[PDB]
Amino acid sequence: FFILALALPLTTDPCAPVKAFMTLANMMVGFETIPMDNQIYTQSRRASAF
Amino acid sequence: QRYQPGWTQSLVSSMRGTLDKLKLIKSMTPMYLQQLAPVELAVIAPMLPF
Repeated sequence: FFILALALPLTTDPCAPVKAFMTLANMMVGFETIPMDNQIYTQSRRASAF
Repeated sequence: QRYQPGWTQSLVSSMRGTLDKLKLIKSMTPMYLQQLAPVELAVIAPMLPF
């Protein structure tokens, strides 16, 4: 998580911040929960999918 | 309070850690039993010899 958080803000991908947040969200599954949008893009998707 | 005095402090922390990991283990089995397995049993059942 440290490596990805430091490395992400340099890429030109517009969807970078969402991936940065989803990384920590994925690692938090079962410890803490958040309301997502639907049953497909749930909290346990690979952060790279967004 | 009346059982932990028999244990050293470090062992308590490790015991707390092991249980926590068991709580959050990424096991897919409970999902299988709730959503998929009944469908399989329903499909197979009529073809049974008994």
